[PDB]
Amino acid sequence: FMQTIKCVVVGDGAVGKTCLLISYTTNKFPSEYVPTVFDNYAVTVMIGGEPYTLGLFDTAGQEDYDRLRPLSYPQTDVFLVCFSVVSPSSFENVKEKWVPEITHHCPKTPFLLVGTQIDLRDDPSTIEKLAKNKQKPITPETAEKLARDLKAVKYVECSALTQKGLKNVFDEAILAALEP
Amino acid sequence: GEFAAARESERQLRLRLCVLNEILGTERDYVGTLRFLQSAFLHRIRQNVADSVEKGLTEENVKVLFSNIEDILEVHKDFLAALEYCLHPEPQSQHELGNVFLKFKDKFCVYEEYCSNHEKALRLLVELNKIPTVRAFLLSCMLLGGRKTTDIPLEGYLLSPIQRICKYPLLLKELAKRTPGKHPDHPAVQSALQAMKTVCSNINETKRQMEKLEALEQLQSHIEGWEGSNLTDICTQLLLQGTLLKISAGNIQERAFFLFDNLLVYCKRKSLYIFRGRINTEVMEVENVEDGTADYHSNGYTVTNGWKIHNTAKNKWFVCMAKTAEEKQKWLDAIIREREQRES
Repeated sequence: FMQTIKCVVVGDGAVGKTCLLISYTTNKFPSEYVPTVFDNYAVTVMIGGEPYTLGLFDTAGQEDYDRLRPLSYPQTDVFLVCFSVVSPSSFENVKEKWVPEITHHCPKTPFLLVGTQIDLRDDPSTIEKLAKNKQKPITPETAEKLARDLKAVKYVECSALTQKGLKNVFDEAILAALEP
Repeated sequence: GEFAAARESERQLRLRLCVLNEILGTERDYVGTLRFLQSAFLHRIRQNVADSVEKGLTEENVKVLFSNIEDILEVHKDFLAALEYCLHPEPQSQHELGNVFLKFKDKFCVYEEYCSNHEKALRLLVELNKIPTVRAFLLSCMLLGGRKTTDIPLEGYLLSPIQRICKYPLLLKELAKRTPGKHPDHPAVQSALQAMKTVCSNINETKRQMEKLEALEQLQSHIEGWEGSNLTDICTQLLLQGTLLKISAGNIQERAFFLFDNLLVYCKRKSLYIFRGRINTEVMEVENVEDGTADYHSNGYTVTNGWKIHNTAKNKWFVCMAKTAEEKQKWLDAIIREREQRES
């Protein structure tokens, strides 16, 4: 008698959704290696003093396979639509690909806008790389604009490396799932 | 001086070992999962079919639910064994995996049947869960299997293969990354990567064409008074559908038009539709009618977004009209593409 919540993490390839899930679920990784596989994992969380089971599902590897992806979407309680803050392409892909898909397959199911790799915002090398394209990282303001426009519950940032705001992302996900 | 180069050199090997180890371990875990699916559920319902059937589990349901999961398992027992053999006793730097991936490529096609069926399976599952004794039974299997209620349910375990098969290429890209250029494994790794990507491509496209076929089946099932051979016999996919005004033999009827590769159908919209007619595109001439034209085909009506269709087999003609220019362009271009592709 403890209700389980299904959280499905989607988004562009190499935004670090797998690294996100792994960093949230466990530590004690030697941290020099980036594991590519995240198996479905149940996590007991405390909300308002009440325990819930957060089921965690990864979608990495299925990016190029549009027909295979929606096999994971049924029975989903909440979606995490991820994009890298140092990758304008992923940011655009949230608008052009992911949100329309998950809203098409699950219209009534809530989804969060997740910005990842915030720790790379102050990386001069990354700033140079983006500067070559006359580009720049995603500002929280712009992303919140996008979130409000696409009717996402809210916009959350996190760094799997720094674990800044990482746990609160999932907390907010569970909260959004528990909306009447 | 050379010690820095040595440090880096070994630092790479560490990572390569990490890759190999992740492959092996995740494989073991996957096989373990499938094994659990077999022993906890299948073996139990097979032990006593009376209870399963009485409590609401016909063999049809089992068959649809689990698909060909046991065949996949039989494949991965052998594949895992091959991996254990190649990585004896533990992953080493000079070990070369690519060939074990290449050796097992054409073995993986088994997945094609599973994924395509899975969409039905889960949709069946949701029904079975609404039945009290069935849901209770399916929980009982989980409990007697030693695993918990909070733990991942049957659904995820059934989902696992489609996740698994799509992850091998990533593993292989990281592996190709950590593999030196002159390393004997390098080309085999690249090749294995390409093969494993092709596998996923085949699975995906298989599911797609299957779904298109099922779309045709559905469309035929929703049409009353169908004449001639079935769409499934002579068609592969639906290209375009829409509403047009049909002027034929003096009659003015608004009809629902469906363009399939090889033929075009028109129906009366009430099943949802009543079959009105079909035309093989191989004997169909579509001729554009300039807007404003009024002839005997159109009974004298002034034409906008209209054209004439000729069934040569019966030497019959009739007028089709749209409400928007975009619709006209749509149908015209679609027919053009169909005819273009049918020849080659």
